[PDB]
Amino acid sequence: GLKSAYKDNFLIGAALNATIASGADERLNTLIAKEFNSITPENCMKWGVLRDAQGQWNWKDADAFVAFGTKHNLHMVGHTLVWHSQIHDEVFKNADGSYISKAALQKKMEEHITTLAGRYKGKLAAWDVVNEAVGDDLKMRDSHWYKIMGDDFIYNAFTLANEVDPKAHLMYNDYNIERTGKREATVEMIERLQKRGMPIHGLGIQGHLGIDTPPIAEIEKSIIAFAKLGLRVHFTSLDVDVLPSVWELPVAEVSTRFEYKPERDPYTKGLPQEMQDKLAKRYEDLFKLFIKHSDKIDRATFWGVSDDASWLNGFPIPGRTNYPLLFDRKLQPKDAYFRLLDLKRLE
Ligand SMILES: O[C@@H]1[C@@H](O)[C@H](O[C@@H]2CO[C@@H](O[C@@H]3CO[C@@H](O[C@@H]4CO[C@@H](O)[C@H](O)[C@H]4O)[C@H](O)[C@H]3O)[C@H](O)[C@H]2O)OC[C@H]1O
Ligand SMILES: O[C@@H]1[C@@H](O)[C@H](O[C@@H]2CO[C@@H](O[C@@H]3CO[C@H](O)[C@H](O)[C@H]3O)[C@H](O)[C@H]2O)OC[C@H]1O
Ligand SMILES: [Mg+2]
Repeated sequence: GLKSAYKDNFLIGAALNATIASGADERLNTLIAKEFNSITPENCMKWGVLRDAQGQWNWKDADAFVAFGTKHNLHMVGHTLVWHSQIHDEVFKNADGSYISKAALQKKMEEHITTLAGRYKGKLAAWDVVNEAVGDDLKMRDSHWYKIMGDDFIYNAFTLANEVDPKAHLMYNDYNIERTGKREATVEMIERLQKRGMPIHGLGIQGHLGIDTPPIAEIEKSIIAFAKLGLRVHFTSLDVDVLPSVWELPVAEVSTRFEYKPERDPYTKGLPQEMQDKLAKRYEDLFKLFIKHSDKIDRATFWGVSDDASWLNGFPIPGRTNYPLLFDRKLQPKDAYFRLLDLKRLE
């Protein structure tokens, strides 16, 4: 499998949803053990999923995930301690809408990280400590975290995670940092936090790619730039969106562009071979680049195992039929998978 083909290069990972991590599906258990040597929880360790609005914890799924990784001796990545998404507004706000104090929020962060990173200390090899702190306008993201705490929200999260599990490989993770602009903004942020003494070991590039964009040359500049910070580079959430893109439509469509329309969902009956070919070539191009820079890269994780489970079926448009991953809806390897193997088989 892939994990073996790529053994001398980097870990090969997959995000697992709660149904898969339950271990009920023997077909998937077999596939995962063959193909992947790292796993990430797709949702179950996110603050708002693990805890309710009153802060109460329910460990069923997160424990199942860690049990699965332990059973199969898989490298496990915690995802994610501090993030602005999938987190209750109650963490940040009084019921009247007003923000709580920086001190009150610090206490919550302290409890959350001490509890969550503590429970799995030594079991999870790595943590996404902070996710998506740079906004797409290249300023710091204007989240409640940042508005209340300033950049201490980042500094404190890493410091805390490091005190709780000193052996964990701590990462900052983000999307679109493959691209000029956000790349350099991220470098500058991390640089200044590093000079402040923040513990950080790795840099996660999500790798939510389109079938065409961004180009290999852009991703290459990112691998190089982030490695220069003395950080290990991980590709954390790989997928390739093969469906009509609505990201850059004219202003008249700004609000309607996320609506379902049949023309935006052209492959409900299957992905035609010509698109399989393009998808395979795109993955081949990407993994050629990763191999080239294997000295800088610790891991390539896919954001799912097979196409049926991909979040891209419902994002950014609900109810589409996307084909972003290496295994199809019948758990069979797609052409892309064989191209990835051949890169290694043939030297
Ligand atoms: O919650 C997080 C999500 O918000 C995040 O969504 C990402 C948002 O940005 C997306 O990147 C888009 C990709 O499309 C680009 O424009 C295309 C350029 O090529 C043209 O051929 C095409 O017509 C355009 O539409 C756009 O510049 C770029 O910003 C990214 O894919 C999403 O994943 O994902 C992470 C979540 O946690
Ligand atoms: O409506 C909710 C869904 O929107 C939710 O979907 C999950 C959203 O998060 C995705 O993972 C992120 C993908 O992008 C980046 O890589 C992030 O780092 C990831 O965390 C999941 O894949 C989706 O399943 O699920 C809950 C539902 O209530
Ligand atoms: Mg272990």
